[PDB]
Amino acid sequence: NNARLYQVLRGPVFSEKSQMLGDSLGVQVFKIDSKATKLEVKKAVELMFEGVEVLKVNTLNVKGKTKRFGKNIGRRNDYKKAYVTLKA
Amino acid sequence: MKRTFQPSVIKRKRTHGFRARMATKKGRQVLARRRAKGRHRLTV
Amino acid sequence: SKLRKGDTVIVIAGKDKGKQGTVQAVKNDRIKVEGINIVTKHQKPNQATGVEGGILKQEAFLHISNVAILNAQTQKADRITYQFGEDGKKQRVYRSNGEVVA
Amino acid sequence: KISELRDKSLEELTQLLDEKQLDAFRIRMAKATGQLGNTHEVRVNRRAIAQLQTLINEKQRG
Amino acid sequence: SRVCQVTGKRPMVGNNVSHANNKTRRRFLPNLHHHRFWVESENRFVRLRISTKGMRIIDKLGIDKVLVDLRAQGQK
RNA sequence: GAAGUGGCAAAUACCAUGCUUCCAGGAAAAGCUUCUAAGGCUAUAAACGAAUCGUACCCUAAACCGA
RNA sequence: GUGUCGUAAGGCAUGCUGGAGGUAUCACAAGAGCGAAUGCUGACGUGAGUAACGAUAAUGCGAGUGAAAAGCUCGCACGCCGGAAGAUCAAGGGUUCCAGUCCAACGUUAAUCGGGGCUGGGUGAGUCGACCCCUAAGGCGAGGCCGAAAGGCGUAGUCG
RNA sequence: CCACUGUCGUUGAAAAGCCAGGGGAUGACUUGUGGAUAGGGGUGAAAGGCUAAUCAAACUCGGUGAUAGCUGGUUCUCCC
RNA sequence: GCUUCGGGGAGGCGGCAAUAUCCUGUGAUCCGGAGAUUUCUGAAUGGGGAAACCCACUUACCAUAAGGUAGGUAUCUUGUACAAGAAGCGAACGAGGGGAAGUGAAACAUCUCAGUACCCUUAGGAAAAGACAUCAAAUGAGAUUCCCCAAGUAGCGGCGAGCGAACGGGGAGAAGCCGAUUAAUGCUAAUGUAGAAGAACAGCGUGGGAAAGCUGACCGUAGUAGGUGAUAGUCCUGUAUUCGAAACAUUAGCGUUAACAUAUUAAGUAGGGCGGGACACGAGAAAUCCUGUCUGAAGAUGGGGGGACCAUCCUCCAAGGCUAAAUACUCCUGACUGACCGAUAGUGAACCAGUACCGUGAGGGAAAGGCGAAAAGAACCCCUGUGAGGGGAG
Repeated sequence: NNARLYQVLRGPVFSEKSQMLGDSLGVQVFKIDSKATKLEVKKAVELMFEGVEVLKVNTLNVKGKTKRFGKNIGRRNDYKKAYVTLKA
Repeated sequence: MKRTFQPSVIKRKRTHGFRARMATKKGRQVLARRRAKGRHRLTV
Repeated sequence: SKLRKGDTVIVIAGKDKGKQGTVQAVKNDRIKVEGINIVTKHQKPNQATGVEGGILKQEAFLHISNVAILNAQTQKADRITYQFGEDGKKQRVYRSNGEVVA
Repeated sequence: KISELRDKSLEELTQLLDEKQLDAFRIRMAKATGQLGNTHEVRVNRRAIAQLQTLINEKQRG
Repeated sequence: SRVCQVTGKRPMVGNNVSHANNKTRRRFLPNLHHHRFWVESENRFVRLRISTKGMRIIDKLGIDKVLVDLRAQGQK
């Protein structure tokens, strides 16, 4: 439907990899739902940034790090991020 | 020299895992006994 | 709960016994009344925030039982009671005299 | 707030919920890119979406 | 299991008693046999795992009387 | 802003699931090709697609089994 | 701590410390008295600043940074491995990977360094692997057989 | 892959190793992965060997606070 | 965390644990009733599986691309390929199917331990048993269960170690029936789950601080509660006392509905042989009960029992089914209590404990409380490496 595509993109990634990729290949890096396929991401980007056409989507699951605090051992959420290529 | 443990994940989950416990009457008694003690780790 | 924010009270126990002030904040069993029970705080300066620091004199919480409502007429410490008004309004009432105001 | 949502038709509650979901994405992007000063819109937007979906269940059941 | 369908006979437990009065756990098994009982009311042989006491009950009550009580009891 | 082709040697890798031998006589099932039983297929192309999970790093080791 | 009293177990008084409780008398009840049990737990001694600092492949010097450099970075030189002590994996592990920053603890020394702390980043597949289709050994196994009960076995199958 | 001899090591670098030699090395070989056999049972080219650093009867829990004509210990004071 | 119905009336967005944006008399936070939402695993139930994963099929709708939304699809049992149930988990107590050994006997085998531990099946608030084919032997009594006696008696017993009644008396509770069943629904009544009001003290001295001291008051159907800067009936929360329910459980009474049940006097039965078991009773002179095996009546002119057995007498009618209470227990909910502990104690666990840690696993299993009344938790300066640590200041 069109009420599940609003929850596919969790937020853009701001890093040296994401900033270097944009300037050279114009590929947006996003943090996506833990259940979003490559098709859902493709259908979420083009609906929600009108005027762009996605060539490909490269997804990956990256695991959260164990960051201990105080007396406890705790881990960060795992998350999924996608590289999406837009038509030049 | 070769020591006693020599881990293997498929072998561990297949002789001590959750589904291995639940497939016998006495394995379910093991799980019930871990739960009555309140253990945070039921099965390996 | 019998003492709210803003009402004038008199402290009846502690180092400020006999002084007056208006209630600034009420916690579960502690009360903070402006003017009295002031403490000297050595505030460590920080640049991330706008607060400067220094040796600051601020009013501290004291136990809610050490203060009493100040009677507006007799100018003396009285207790507080409630009156079930037939019109359908519940108001705090001075224990001694018995008038609606505070 | 709930007062001016209880007398809305089912057609316009579903239609209104859609903007609130789309608005949720805009807050999420703006918050991550540092363009969300007042960080309390996200909470009320989430509650509003919860309120809309509560009403939708009611008007679809009764 | 090793039980009689018509009589409820199943193994009994007991003691092996020797001359020095030593006791060891034993079991007493029913005299269970497989017999094909002719049933005139159905023109068919029904084969039952029955005890020899059960055979005497069919001899006295008839297979039809026993067969309905077996069906009423359950397993048929 | 340069070159980038000749000789020789040469694997346990490839030809080779080959070949020759011997007895101790050498997985299975499916994919695949064909036949029909009850009752769509083959070529030609054009467009579009191929999901999900892993992927860092050690691994004759300071990261595994040995406190 | 001190003084004093009693045959003793022990009592009383009081200086200092302490900061919120204690208990006469007489009865009553005991988790009622510790030096030993190679007793139990914790703390701390002696040995003793002694043995040792984990392959005898090996280090020297110049700069840098730094509170501080034999050990870190860079440089020149020297030495060691090179069917490995070099590379790719599987298993196993799970962030140890990279950068910045810090040096308390950890590192058998020092440490500015680190697989240590902290904060960020990093793993992109129709073709590699898994998943998927198929089956081996071996499991489970509608019905079925057997067995006091629990259960044991087993066909079609279904997993592996 | 083994383990015949010696030195070393014996609060070890190591709860069985190192070093110098030594044996088999196309076979009754070695090895990876998965599976099977379970305690008076298993498995054993047989040493009572091995069965998770445990083996003339594993380990854990329970009967159980087994029993112990044995050993150790048994705590304030005074009077007869 | 959403909605609604109630309560409440000024603060609030759970804790470590603060900060920021804010919310709140248009009644927030908070408390109680109901509802909605409720990812995945797990009986797990669409198939599979190394739990939190992989792979599906099918119906309807939508979209046109590689999908979405809402369902359905396990197995077994009972009814006409269709409906209703069950499954699994979780304290103890009950009933039932199996059933040790250590130990004691100063050895050990009968015996004891003990029908215990354990394993297994299964129920209910209890279960079981229960109305005489029972005792008794008195002048007879009158179901079952539980307690005190009888009584450590009578007995049993390598007559050893030990085991160990009954009759009857005193109590608790009482009930006898042929449906004393189960599940819904609606009225009536009473609870329960939030709550509200709730008296009465001043002065002086000491003191950091008064509740303690001195003097004098007041309330009391409220005086030995917990706090508050030291010990408070009159400062706070409370206490005695009087009371609220929109909503939803719960208990009881009446009525209705639908599921099941509704024997008609009892033959493979009583009795007997053989082998065992239970009876306090170990074959003993062994009655009585149970039954693996083999048999097998009489059937009211009859049959069972009265501890071998016979006669007489007394008593009672098996082979159909039920039945409340007094009794057993605690995962729990409330109120209250303690010559119970107070951090090596008391739970293993006062603390982020069944944790860390150990183990392949079953499993084993710790340590660890206290500033101060209030953080007022030490601004600033000095030595040091912008470190640790300290000295001043406060």
